[PDB]
Amino acid sequence: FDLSGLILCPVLGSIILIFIPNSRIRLIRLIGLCASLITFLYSLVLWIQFDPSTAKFQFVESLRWLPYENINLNLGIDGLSFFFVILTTFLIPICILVGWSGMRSYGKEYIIAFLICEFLMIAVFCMLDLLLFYVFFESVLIPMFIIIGVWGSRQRKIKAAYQFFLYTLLGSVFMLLAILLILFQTGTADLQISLTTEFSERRQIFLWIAFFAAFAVKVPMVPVHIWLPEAHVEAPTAGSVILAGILSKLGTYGFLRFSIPMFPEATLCFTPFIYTLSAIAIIYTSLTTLRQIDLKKIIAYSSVAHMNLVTIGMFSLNIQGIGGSILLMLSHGLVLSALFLCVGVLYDRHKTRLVRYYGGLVSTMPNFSTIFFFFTLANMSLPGTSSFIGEFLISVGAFQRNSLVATLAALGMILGAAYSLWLYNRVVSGNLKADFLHKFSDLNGREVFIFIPFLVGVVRMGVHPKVFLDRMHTYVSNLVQHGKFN
Amino acid sequence: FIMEFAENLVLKLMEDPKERDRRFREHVYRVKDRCEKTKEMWSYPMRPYGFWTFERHNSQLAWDAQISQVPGRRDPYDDLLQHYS
Repeated sequence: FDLSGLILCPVLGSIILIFIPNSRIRLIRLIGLCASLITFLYSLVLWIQFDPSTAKFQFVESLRWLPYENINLNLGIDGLSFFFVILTTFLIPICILVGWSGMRSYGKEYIIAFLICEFLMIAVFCMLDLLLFYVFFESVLIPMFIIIGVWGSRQRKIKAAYQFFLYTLLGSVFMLLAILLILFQTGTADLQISLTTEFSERRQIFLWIAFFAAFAVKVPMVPVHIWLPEAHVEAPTAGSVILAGILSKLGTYGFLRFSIPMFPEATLCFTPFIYTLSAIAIIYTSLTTLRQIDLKKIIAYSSVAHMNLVTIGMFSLNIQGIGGSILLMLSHGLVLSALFLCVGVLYDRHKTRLVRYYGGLVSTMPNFSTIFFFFTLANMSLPGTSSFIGEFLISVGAFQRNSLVATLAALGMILGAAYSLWLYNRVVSGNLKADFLHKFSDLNGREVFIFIPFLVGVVRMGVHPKVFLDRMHTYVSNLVQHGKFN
Repeated sequence: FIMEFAENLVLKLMEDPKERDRRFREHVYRVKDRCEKTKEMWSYPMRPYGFWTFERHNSQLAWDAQISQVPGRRDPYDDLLQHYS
């Protein structure tokens, strides 16, 4: 039961699908789903054997990549990456389950791309080498770009893919410069040595600036968020699920893992900068979410706002703030996936995204209305939900650190309770528009089952977040204690 | 007894903390030694110190010492004296 086995599980299924004719769509679907579910169960078995007491990386595995230059492949988890590994491994089979009905048109390339993306995600999150972490960090760029371009709804998919690729490439390239500078300075790219080595204050500032640019391309900040709504709008529903609950979480993971502990003085110097960026992004993005006409754009801007709340919660360098950041990362991955699944269901039924056509879906889709109401509540961060747990812990940390930025972040509550309610009322409440839409169908068995794990996860992480919280207190404490020796 | 068996199985899973700490210490020490070794490897200049004294680089001297008696490059007085004796 090892991380190498976890990484290799998608590879075997991917190869099997590559070497199967496209005419056996039933076999392709079944084998892809079986591989995804087997990997999910394997990750759960990895969960039931995780030690939350030690601060060292648990399942460290070493492979000889380059015997010289100290770029050997190190695979390991410590508690923060672990829930992200579980989240990706759980979210991948949902993507196959979504395209189950019309998978012949998608072809086996769809499942192969998603399995390769899963392989890349597990490789990113299970990594103790800076250079290899960057390698897989930028590897994830291929499958998502191909997915968005090939399986996009309309011709704007080309522009969306171009923007996504160019932004992420620029960020990754600057990160590569910084990483190679660190390699030349220290003699190795190993995470432990990089954490235990000093850097000059000017060198710390420059390296942190490069890392911040790279990760702020991923986690949407004020100037570089405009590529995300278009990417979600033009990507398919499964691609949107992945890009919302997986890649942004990758970015914030990379930021939290390689920026805060590696450069303490630089983080302290730049802490007000990210506070003001996050407050401005939260307020502006919530307000521009209020005045939107596209469902995918609305949930994408909600993603931007909540990711900026996450990044406002990390530099609150305390247990409450960092734990809330991680918990809201997981919760927002689940909630974004669920909301994009609801919008994808609506699009698959009625091939439109404008909310002007939609209205009064209670009378025709009551199960969908209930699911949409619950997930809009989760996005709103109602108490008793994982998003509320994360948001309140983040706000507690922000108030313990800086009251002004805490209040600015808490202003997001009113705005997030506005657009969510107003969108839900538009789409679900009201009277039917028989001239626009006159044939309806409620959620079928497959979609209902797909929504089941999301509800259970949200409720379990909201009512009783003790398991998730206790699985990471040791790492959070060690991360905050890294810089000081008192 | 089901819970007891489950606890025993979980304990059979996981990793020994002592072995984990020992492996961590060994790996960190190995990485530190190898990284200082690679730094000292990179510190060497491209042009070596003794390159002007190397036999491969001083290859013209041996050939010209061998070939110094060829009439195309003979000192005239040497030819004169070898004619005289």
